[PDB]
Amino acid sequence: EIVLTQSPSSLSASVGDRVTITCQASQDISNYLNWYQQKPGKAPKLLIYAASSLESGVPSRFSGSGSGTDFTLTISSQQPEDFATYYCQQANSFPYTFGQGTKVEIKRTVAAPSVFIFPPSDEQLKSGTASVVCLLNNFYPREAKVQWKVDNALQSGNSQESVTEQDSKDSTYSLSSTLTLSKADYEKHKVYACEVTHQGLSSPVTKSFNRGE
Amino acid sequence: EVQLVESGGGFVQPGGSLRLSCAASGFTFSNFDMHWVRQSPGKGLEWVSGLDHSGGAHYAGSVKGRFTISREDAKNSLDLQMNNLRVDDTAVYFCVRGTLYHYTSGSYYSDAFDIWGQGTLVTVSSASVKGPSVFPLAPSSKSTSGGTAALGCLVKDYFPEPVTVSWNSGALTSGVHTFPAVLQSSGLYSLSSVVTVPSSSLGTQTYICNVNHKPSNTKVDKKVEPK
Amino acid sequence: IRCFITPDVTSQACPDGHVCYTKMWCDNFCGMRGKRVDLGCAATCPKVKPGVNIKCCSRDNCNPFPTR
Repeated sequence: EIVLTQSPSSLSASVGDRVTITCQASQDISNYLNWYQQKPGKAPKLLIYAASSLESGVPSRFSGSGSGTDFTLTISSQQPEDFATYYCQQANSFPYTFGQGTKVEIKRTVAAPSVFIFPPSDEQLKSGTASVVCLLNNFYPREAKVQWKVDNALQSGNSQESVTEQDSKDSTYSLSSTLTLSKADYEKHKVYACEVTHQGLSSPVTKSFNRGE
Repeated sequence: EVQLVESGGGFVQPGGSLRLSCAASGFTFSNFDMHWVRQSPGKGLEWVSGLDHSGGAHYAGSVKGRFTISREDAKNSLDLQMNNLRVDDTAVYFCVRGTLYHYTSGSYYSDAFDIWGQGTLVTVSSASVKGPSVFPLAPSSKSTSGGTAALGCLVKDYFPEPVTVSWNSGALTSGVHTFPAVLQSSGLYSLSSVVTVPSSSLGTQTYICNVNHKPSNTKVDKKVEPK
Repeated sequence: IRCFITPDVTSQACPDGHVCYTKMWCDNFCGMRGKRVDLGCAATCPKVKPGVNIKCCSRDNCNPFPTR
């Protein structure tokens, strides 16, 4: 099959920036090359066909160029509406293949997280399990480190985390980490701590509680 | 108004079968090539199958021998029979229209995929249907605390996706973050939904997370009280 | 008015239209395929961008696919 590789895989842009995304094909595909835009939870939308031909209604800041093995999507003046994932796709031969996608994220100033720790509920502890949750709210950039410590023992392999899509209004991320122990393990320890490292923090922020207290 | 509406999504054990259907409206369906394209975080976009306006079927190698595309022109429908399902078939499936462009030299098909349905989720897992347990993420604060408090719901151990979460039946949207679910080693999903509020609102406002897991017909309203 | 409409290239009733048109333009396949062709009906002769050709006509089915 024909392999399409986009570069970069993700980038940060300000409103009004010129954005350039490249798509390289493993073999010559002439101009049988499309670009799609996709936002979270939505179907892809066709923007460009035949490498450079805009679909009806696509604004003039979008342009396509290239032929053969090398193609470029340019957004000459990045708008809020344009923060999305972009995919190239070849229609030269079966099977139809897509690039891996390029995610265009909003650049903004560094914002330190607000950090919150939640103890497990009595209802959950009655079921034999204890989930402790650490929330990192409204930070930028996306890179953050969460360390779970139980009586100063670093926990590994018993937590999972997830990160929201960038916020519409303030361009920030949030992160939720869940540490899950058995009730018996939860009841053996006193101090439960979430330790957060981020560019916005001069030193790591620790939120903790003491079980029972 | 050109529409593609998918149905027949669902969840099965490995080796199971499902049948997707797509209802086409607002164009002469029989004239167009039609396709199925799938998406997962780990496979990106992947073309699955196409059935051209001439009745010619094409398949990705990843589904050959297992999936069958068909259409009923008289009913404006396109189907995908999915047999011998594998865990790596787990994806959102889109019904997609190939372009039909006219030139002086004639009629050209499937240059691009111009109309896409909303997509329908297919999940293949050895896991069993299970409604979530909804636990509180209970804020603690001093009677004099200021700034921002956070509270939430932990929607734990459900299968399959998705769940929907609202706060106060949709009246609270400001400061709400519903996180992507994580898949646990149990094969069950877990998600959190949080809302940041004025600290003093903890004494004065009611916060209820409304959780719906249609696949298990499980609806839960969880009031979250400060401790 | 009755007009030919792409993509079907069938005669269709446009009860609120008064012209049929033929619109032609180069997309990036123009070198390989010749010009794109759009047939439709409108209330009035559509306005188009400089490199787009449009021909309007006011009789039923006056905008067949331009084969000759």
